[PDB]
Amino acid sequence: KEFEVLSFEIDEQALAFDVDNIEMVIEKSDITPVPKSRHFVEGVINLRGRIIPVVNLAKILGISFDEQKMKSIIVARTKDVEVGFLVDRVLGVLRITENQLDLTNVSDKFGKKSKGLVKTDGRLIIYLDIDKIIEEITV
Amino acid sequence: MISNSAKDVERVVESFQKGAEEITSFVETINAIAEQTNLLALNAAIEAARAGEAGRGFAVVADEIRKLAEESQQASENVRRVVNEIRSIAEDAGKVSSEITAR
Amino acid sequence: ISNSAKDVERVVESFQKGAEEITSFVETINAIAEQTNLLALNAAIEAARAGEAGRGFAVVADEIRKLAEESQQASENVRRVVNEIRSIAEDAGKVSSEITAR
Amino acid sequence: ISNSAKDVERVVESFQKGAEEITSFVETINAIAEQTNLLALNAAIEAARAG
Amino acid sequence: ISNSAKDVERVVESFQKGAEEITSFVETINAIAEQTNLLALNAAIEAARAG
Repeated sequence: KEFEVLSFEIDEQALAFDVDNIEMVIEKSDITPVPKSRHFVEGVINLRGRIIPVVNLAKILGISFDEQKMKSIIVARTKDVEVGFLVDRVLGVLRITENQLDLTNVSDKFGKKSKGLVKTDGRLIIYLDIDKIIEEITV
Repeated sequence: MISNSAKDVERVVESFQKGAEEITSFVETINAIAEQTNLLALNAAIEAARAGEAGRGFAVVADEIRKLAEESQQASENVRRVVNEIRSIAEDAGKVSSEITAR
Repeated sequence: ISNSAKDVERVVESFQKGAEEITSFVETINAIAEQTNLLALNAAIEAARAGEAGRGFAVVADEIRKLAEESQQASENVRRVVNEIRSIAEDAGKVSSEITAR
Repeated sequence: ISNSAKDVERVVESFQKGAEEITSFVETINAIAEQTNLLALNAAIEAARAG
Repeated sequence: ISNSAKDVERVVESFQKGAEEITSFVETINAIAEQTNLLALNAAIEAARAG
């Protein structure tokens, strides 16, 4: 299968999840505070007439990050919920080949909510599982 | 006559220190426009790719618009380095224009 | 004042060459912006042919077209200042050497 | 006539600006016509395919 | 040397005139090439969308 994913970075590390679960992408501006909210969330924004929660991806994966550097909110779309992810730069749509996709889950510490790792001669594009990431926020 | 000629140095020096900030505010504007056009083109490209078969012909054009937008973003980051060089050569000249005017 | 004038010759040549060097970016940005306008128009003139299916693609194309025609205006204001700066660069030729001669 | 000849320097300067204002309209008319040409070509490359 | 320098004044003017004639060919070549570019883009922007 030829998978189409959205490529984007955090802290000099490439990441990506499918285009199937994308609403659009925007640049950060003031995020409305919600009182007594979970620590891995920034707040809420109004996007296309809907109230989208703005999650901080790196606090879900447990990876190192620098908060000021981030400025791109990637709005996702699942059947359960629609959620924005604050990150660094974005590339766009990257067609990946099944031949170059490794499925090992013990390679790095966030490998269980990662669907795999795309091998390449540039920065290694890690394939996430949107599903298991939304499954984390609702517990 | 070296008086009148050095006063005409201050005409060139303050006209170039004004022309630095002039072009700088116009380049900050062509930067803003380019990176916003890049983001608008990228949104089109992603939403079109998501749309599948009928989205494809639009995604091709959208990515070609994005290519010219990121060539305009590159062009804006080069015309800025030279306007910031022109700035330095204009401001760093005013310490010499005030020395020839004093002497 | 003659050795303080040699600092001015160094500046005036960096301005004379710097005004030919910035002019290639006036030409280049104008060209790209006028191409981006025609390309955005080429998308606009056919996203409207897709009706309800083209809806949000004709809205984005519009704001791309409108932004790219503002890139032309900003470029026309850089052209205006670069021409003024280029003519001052050549004018400064006189003031520069009329000191070290006197 | 020393003052009447200074009026001519002012006229010749108003000519130099007056030909630069018509050159911005040459650019404007030319630009509009090249867009109109491209629009007519986008129609021609498909009306000639439309039997 | 006075009559041979008048032959140089003829040359220096023929350089100035020959460089205004060669500049009109720079204008022409740019024009044809920039249209050739735009025509090739008009074919590319739809031949890639013609499967």
